[PDB]
Amino acid sequence: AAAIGIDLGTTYSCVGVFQHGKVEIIANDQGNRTTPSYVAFTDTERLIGDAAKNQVALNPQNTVFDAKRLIGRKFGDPVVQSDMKHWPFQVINDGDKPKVQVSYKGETKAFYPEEISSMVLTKMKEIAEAYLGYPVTNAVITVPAYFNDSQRQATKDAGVIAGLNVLRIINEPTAAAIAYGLDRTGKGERNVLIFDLGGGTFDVSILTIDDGIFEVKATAGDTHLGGEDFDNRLVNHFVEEFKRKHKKDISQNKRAVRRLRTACERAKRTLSSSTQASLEIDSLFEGIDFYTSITRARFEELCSDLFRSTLEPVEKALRDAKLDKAQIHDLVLVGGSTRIPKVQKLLQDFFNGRDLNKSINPDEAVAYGAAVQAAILMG
Ligand SMILES: Nc1ncnc2c1ncn2[C@@H]1O[C@H](COP(=O)(O)OP(=O)(O)O)[C@@H](O)[C@H]1O
Ligand SMILES: [Mg+2]
Ligand code: NA
Ligand code: NA
Ligand code: NA
Repeated sequence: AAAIGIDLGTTYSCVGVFQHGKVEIIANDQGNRTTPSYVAFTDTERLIGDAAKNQVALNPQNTVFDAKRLIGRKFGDPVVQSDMKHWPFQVINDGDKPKVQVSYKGETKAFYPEEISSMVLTKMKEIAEAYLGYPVTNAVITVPAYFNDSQRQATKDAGVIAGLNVLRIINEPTAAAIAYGLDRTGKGERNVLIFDLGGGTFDVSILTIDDGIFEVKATAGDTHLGGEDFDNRLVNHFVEEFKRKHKKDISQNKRAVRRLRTACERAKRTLSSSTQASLEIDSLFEGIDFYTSITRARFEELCSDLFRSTLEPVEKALRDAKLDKAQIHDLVLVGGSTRIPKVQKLLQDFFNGRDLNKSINPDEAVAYGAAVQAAILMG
């Protein structure tokens, strides 16, 4: 009866299980290997993952996400107060602690972030239970290296609320290191850089691994830099193309903007594999179709600054670790936004044409490690 590895992500989560000497990442019911960290509440049902993200445009007050920015923090924490302005769902104080308040089945109900995160974790558990054919009771769960003790504690609580014994809370970069087998080089000291660009957050972590033992030498990043911000540049481009091509400002209508956001996301992903993408939105604003397109290089210009800003934290982590570019043994790409060729290319130029570790899908890499370490901990 195997234990599972879970990446409980800001924007996407992923579950894996080690079976027969190899890691298996479990696709969700729509066949996706990651699941958005979205919970939605309606008059009749509670929805998690893809089904929850797919109705966001029609249910903004009761469709919850970004729980991981609240988890284990105080309500009066300035990070939470600032984040609250950007969400359409309500956050309330409940003696010092934030809760998310929504309508659900014709009533007002309020939930701690770890309750929200436990619903996400429950989805990940169920998907693994149908894949294996038995109940799952054990898991490793990942968290970012910067998480304080309370953020860890609340995430581990999220696990126990989902009916899991959490075997260990481990750092995301460590799990990605373990993915790539970097704890199983023996008597020998190796320097690893984890470059983690996801949906909401960019984290750079430098690790030193000695006899398979892990030391964190530096972390740096930007908790508000990720895939969504690139989506948002695409939105603003297409908003303005709409104001030229049909003479109307859609920026005020939340539904339009949020459906456009979704189409931009899909178009972004297509641009990692093709040099151009089409955007086809039936009845975007006041009956009017929006059909258009954009090149990769045009996308790259729109994001120029954001992509180039991923380098300042790499440099910073290297100074804080007191190493140079050259003394990194392994460069590991993690996070779904590292699929973007310009991001990969900038990093390569900066590390003097070094070949990059991407054999493991970067959006799965954390869960990959998590699953290996889960199985190790079961014995
Ligand atoms: N092929 C792709 N090209 C560009 N971005 C991608 C691709 N696939 C996924 N992404 C982006 O990666 C982000 C998801 O990152 P992921 O690492 O899976 O979750 P998290 O960052 O929350 O841990 C989203 O912004 C998503 O749009
Ligand atoms: Mg991640
Ligand atoms: Na993730
Ligand atoms: Na990230
Ligand atoms: Na992220």
